[PDB]
Amino acid sequence: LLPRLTPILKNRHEKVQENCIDLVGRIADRGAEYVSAREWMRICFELLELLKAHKKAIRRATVNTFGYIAKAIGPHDVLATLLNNLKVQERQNRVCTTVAIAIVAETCSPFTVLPALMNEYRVPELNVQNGVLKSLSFLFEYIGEMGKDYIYAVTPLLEDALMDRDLVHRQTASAVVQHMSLGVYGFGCEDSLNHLLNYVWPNVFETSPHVIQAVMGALEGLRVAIGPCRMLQYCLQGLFHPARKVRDVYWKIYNSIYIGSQDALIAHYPRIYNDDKNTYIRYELDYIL
Amino acid sequence: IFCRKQAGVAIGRLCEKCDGKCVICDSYVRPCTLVRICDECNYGSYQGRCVICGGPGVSDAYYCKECTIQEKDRDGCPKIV
Amino acid sequence: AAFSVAVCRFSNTGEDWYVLVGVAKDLILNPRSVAGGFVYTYKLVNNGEKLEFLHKTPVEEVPAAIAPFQGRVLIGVGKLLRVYDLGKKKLLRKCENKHIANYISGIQTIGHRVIVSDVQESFIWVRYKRNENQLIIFADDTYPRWVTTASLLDYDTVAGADKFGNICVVRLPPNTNDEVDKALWDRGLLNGASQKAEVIMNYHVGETVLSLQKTTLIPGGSESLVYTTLSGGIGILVPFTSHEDHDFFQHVEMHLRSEHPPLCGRDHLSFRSYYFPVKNVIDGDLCEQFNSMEPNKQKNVSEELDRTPPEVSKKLEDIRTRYAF
Amino acid sequence: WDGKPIPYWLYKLHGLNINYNCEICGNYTYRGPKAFQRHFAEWRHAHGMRCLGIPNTAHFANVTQIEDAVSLWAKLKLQKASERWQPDTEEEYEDSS
Amino acid sequence: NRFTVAELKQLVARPDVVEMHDVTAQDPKLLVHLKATRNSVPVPRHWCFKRKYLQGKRGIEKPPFELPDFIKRTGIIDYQKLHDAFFKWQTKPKLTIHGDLYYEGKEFETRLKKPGDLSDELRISLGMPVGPNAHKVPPPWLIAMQRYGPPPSYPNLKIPGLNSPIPESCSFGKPLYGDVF
Amino acid sequence: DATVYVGGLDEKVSEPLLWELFLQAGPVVNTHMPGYGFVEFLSEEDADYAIKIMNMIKLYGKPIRVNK
Amino acid sequence: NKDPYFMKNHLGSYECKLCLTLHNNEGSYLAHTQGKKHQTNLARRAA
Amino acid sequence: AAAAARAARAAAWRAEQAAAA
Amino acid sequence: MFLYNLTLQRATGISFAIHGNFSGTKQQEIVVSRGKILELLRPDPNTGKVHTLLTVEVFGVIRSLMAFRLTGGTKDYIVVGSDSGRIVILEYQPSKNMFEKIHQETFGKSGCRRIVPGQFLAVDPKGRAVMISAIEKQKLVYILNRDAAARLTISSPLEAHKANTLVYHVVGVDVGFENPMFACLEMDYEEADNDPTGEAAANTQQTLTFYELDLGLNHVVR
Amino acid sequence: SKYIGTGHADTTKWEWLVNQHRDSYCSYMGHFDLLNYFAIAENESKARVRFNLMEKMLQPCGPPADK
RNA sequence: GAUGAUGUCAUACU
RNA sequence: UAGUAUCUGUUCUUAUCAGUUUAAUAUCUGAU
Ligand SMILES: *C[C@]1(O)C[C@@](C)(OC)O[C@H](/C=C/C(C)=C/C[C@@H]2O[C@H](C)[C@H](NC(=O)/C=C\[C@H](C)OC(C)=O)C[C@@H]2C)[C@H]1O
Ligand SMILES: [Zn+2]
Ligand SMILES: [Zn+2]
Ligand SMILES: [Zn+2]
Ligand SMILES: [Zn+2]
Ligand SMILES: [Zn+2]
Repeated sequence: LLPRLTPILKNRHEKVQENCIDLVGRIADRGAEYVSAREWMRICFELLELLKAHKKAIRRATVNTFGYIAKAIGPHDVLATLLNNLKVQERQNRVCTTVAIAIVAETCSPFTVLPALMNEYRVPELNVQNGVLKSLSFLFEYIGEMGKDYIYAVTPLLEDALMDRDLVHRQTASAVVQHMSLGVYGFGCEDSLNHLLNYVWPNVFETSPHVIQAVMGALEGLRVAIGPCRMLQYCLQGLFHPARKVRDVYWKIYNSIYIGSQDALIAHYPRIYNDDKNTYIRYELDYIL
Repeated sequence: IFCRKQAGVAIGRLCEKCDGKCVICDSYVRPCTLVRICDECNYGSYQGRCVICGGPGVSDAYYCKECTIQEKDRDGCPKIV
Repeated sequence: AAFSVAVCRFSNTGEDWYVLVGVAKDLILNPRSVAGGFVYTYKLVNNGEKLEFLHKTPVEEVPAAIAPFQGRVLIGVGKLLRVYDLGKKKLLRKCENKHIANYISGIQTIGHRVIVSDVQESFIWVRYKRNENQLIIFADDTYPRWVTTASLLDYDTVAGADKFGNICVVRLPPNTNDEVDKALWDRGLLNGASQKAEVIMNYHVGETVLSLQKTTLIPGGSESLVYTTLSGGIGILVPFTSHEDHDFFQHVEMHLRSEHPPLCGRDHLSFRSYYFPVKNVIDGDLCEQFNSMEPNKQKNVSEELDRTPPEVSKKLEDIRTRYAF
Repeated sequence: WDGKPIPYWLYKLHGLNINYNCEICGNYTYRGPKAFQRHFAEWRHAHGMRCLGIPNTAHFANVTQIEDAVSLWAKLKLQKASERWQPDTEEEYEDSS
Repeated sequence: NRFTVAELKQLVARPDVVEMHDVTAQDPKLLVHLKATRNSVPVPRHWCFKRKYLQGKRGIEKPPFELPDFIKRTGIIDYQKLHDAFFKWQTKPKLTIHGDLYYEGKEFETRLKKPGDLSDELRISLGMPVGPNAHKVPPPWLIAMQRYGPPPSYPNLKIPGLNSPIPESCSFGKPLYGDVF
Repeated sequence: DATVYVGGLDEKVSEPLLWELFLQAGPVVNTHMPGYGFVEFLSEEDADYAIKIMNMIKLYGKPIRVNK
Repeated sequence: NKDPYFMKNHLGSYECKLCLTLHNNEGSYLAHTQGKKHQTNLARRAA
Repeated sequence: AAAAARAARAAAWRAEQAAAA
Repeated sequence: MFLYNLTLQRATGISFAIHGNFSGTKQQEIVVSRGKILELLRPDPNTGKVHTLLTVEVFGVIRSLMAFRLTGGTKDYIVVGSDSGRIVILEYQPSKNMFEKIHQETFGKSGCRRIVPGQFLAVDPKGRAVMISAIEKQKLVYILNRDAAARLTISSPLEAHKANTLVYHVVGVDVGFENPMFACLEMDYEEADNDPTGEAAANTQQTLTFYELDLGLNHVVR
Repeated sequence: SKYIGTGHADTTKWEWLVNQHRDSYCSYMGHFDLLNYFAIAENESKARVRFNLMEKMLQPCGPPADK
């Protein structure tokens, strides 16, 4: 039945595509015994391109079916093919490959993906490292809460990437930090994110718009995950810094924190003493029964 | 580039090209909260149109899970002008 | 205006129980302008049934926290942490520390360590040596918390509350050298001590907590952290005894966050992460709404847990009955 | 200007056109702000603070005048003696009941 | 209108955090007071630099990537070994406190660094064999630590021949609440 | 001088090796490798004790001439 | 080449430790070698 | 190569998934 | 160390209390706000006792609470302004003994903020319109009506905003069957912000403001 | 920028702390238990406390400074 | 030990 | 397609103050 279904995947009509992909997915879910691994790899290769379809139903079916196949067959061979694709593409379908890696991580277990993914990161070709970082960013954004047991595992690579000389690395690593912090929000990963915050913070004076944009997105995700009090603690020194550029940056960050966390900041403002003209002490909070 | 007026009872829509996309952050992962738009952006011939391109709407627009976590669904009508 | 009270013995005096009452003199709250302070001492005569006025030691600030300490007493006079000993006509200041930031509101004591609550800053750990009579600050926590009260769990872990309606639990990390001892060259990490206390729990109650206690309400159960709130409510915090129970209740709380949203439209996760993010607690106020939820929604929630809704209700009642009720 | 003459853009970029005088270094003139903040931990300012009886901690960085340095040292020593708890405890100074 | 840095250090109660540029702010007293706030991590230094915070880290070569030891122990075909690596040997890496930012020379600075016993390579460079002996495994600097008494900066360490016995020197020298199980 | 300059130590001896060698006499607050080296300890008396102790330490035929 | 200053970093480019410089390919490094900076740095290292 | 051991790797993955469940 | 939170006794202090026919019958019931807990109480007319019919933990600060009844209707709905940034209209179902979220209109960010409304709440006595309002700058009017199926329809919020203005208290005006009017006490703090002499704060007098709402013209006029 | 209480590189200390105090007062009037605490400290009704905080909203830090 | 700024270069990546 | 980055080349009196501006330089404008 299945080899007969294999040539139908290149049909251009969305109904045939959706139905055949769903059929292949159910076959891979509950009856993959009777099909060899090579045929499933062929199906995966044909399926990879359909992740960028305009119709959301075919994309959803493709995600489900790729997940079923990845759950059915081992992770190693399909993951090896995907990492090979990741290194040899450097084009638009690389993000397709990135989505497929995330699907494998969400459907199968991520401890079957992270070792091989990080060992491939040691090759010094740079563009492969940017691909690994983008794959990690989308992987964490896609798996969400499931990533809570893998923050420590990817913490050293992120330390390396956030301090690397290449600024594209900093931007994509900040994207990883944002997706991570938003995915593990409320599950006790405050210390690892605080550590990564110490590497994300010094890039707030970067001039490239896509980079400072990624930094601000990382800072907003970190405001959600670690809390506004820590972000305000990082902010208070430069709010009235002599340099106007420092004041611009830090007041932008303060504006983001304040818009996101106005009522919480009440508990986090520093003690500002009175002077000879004005009263700056919030005396009500100094009441003790 | 965002309208950012006070949203009302009108439900934002997406076209067939962007079905499932988050209007704030462009992510396709985990839609969460239904999009509401201002009344002016849904008035007259504008009803049911895509909140990104103004073309025909075929599905309901959603904020992604990350945007609702960061309360980016409370900033006003996200119709792009 | 009395603001603190304690009962203690003394080393120079015999088995008499002394009641020390801290009193602010002519304190105006807004703006804050205190005219001094006093500490009354009473001998608690007639077997805990009568107070006799023995003496009254004047102090400069409000003695807002009085605590017994190794046969002597600890008084928080404003931002001053004073080890006092009972004298004949007054109280003898035997030691003093003044590295406390703003204003002492509470003093805890277990072993040699003294845990001091600031009115705005967090808990400060003080190592007291009986030799050399020194109150050496060796640890603190890196969050401004308007702490109402504190409590002790063991030698390393301190629970505490907030003026805004939060409960935090902080713990000293392992292998911290407590035998620390010029002051100009030596500096802390960030305007404090060289060692910092990590937070291992944070949870927004929503109603301001003014009392915490590690007790056991029913005999034969197990110890738990009881808090009482200013809105009239009493709650409890229960440690998890296994990984599988924690995983199950985590999944139950995750499902009841989505399939049973709160009535006012507030996100429950963001409500419990109001001032500081939620950490290492599972809110059973939402998990106990599983029994009041609709039965089709009950089995729809419980089918992902691979358990019947009677089994989920049995586990929810078992975590309430194996601890205090 | 070391050995061969430095380029004039290097001269303007480092800030060597602006000179700072330190009285603690015997009215020494330092060219460039980075070298001026570099000399405060160096041996010359350390010896100048040794001649003034000042331990030369980080409190006295960016301090040039002699009178300002000794006034800062007096204030710092006063607040350090206030912060330190000298053994001035009381032991029954009114021996009556 | 601007006062001097010495005048600002005189007026404020925290003259340690006052820099040269702090007098040029719109409100210098509020600036030094906010720098005297407790848990505020320092502003990154490269606001005053001119090299974009990492463009100087060029010539010092680095290893390409180090792996965590639990993953490295897998030889990266048995996925149970990988489950054990990610769930039974997954040690927490050395994290940092919130007050410790990053700069150019942070990687190459070695403040992370055990008194009374040097390393095996350090003892080999000092001409000392590694072992439990009390004749050559203590350093030659410990000979002065026996002659002139123990060093005052290590009071809890007992020197062999001065504060520790020679045959006893084999290296030349509350329960938690709420825990699971 | 709270920082002791150790001359006679070649560049083959590592800065962590020098920090570990001076670490026995006391906790080295700072280290610098200029040929020679510099080690700044917590206290001046600890630095003087380290200079008196490690002066006879002829590490690989090189004495650590430590002076304030 | 055989010079110790030329190296391949962890990033796929080529780096001259003598000049603290990054070059995309071999031709950029050889054009840098004929430049003023590399000649002056070799003259400084000649002493 | 990997193609000869692909069936063995798939069998090992199925055995691991049976043992994990 | 992982913990688990429980509530042995809920909060018992009362922030707000309203009365009306929330069960739809002839007897009147009280809705009280215990802070983060909304309770429905039944004062018995015979024995004189008070029975707590329902307690619901709403997991948020209830900053305002006011009940309204539509024209000709026999049931009272509960309008809840909270720290969620949403205005929630609830109806008590006596059959299931629970509160049903009839309406939940999102207008602002979450938290007790200075300009996101929820602190102040007003209804029209005929139940035609409600007005949620913050302390500062921001008043929203929701016009409420019915369809043919006797349900509740809430309109889009009509902005009656006025920057640099403090709201002391808002309430509806029983004008009758005319255009619904809302009464506010307002302070104009803009003159005292830019006056360093301090004389403006001594002369910043309060304003009683009547905001009329024309239902046909669909806008709010001062 | 249109949200009251936000700031910029030219924000003065007086305006920043006035924003802080007004935000704090509105937060007290929102959070029932904060106002409860404040009404237990003094011996005033909750309505009186609300009135006092509202009167404080006009100039919570006093008149501003020149320049 | 402080490497910035610019273009006629020339070379790489989007 | 037109944006960025990296090499090469250039990078402005070892003669003095004031003003705009700058965190400070730098730049620009006048006088010796
Ligand atoms: C509104 C638009 O911006 C208009 C237009 C013309 O913009 C250029 O077209 C946009 C559509 C872009 C599409 C469809 C891009 C394809 C992308 O493919 C990559 C691989 C990503 N794929 C996924 O994330 C796939 C699956 C996910 C995990 O699951 C689901 C259910 O989505 C993202 C894009 C789809 C249009 O938006
Ligand atoms: Zn709009
Ligand atoms: Zn569209
Ligand atoms: Zn989004
Ligand atoms: Zn000097
Ligand atoms: Zn070179």
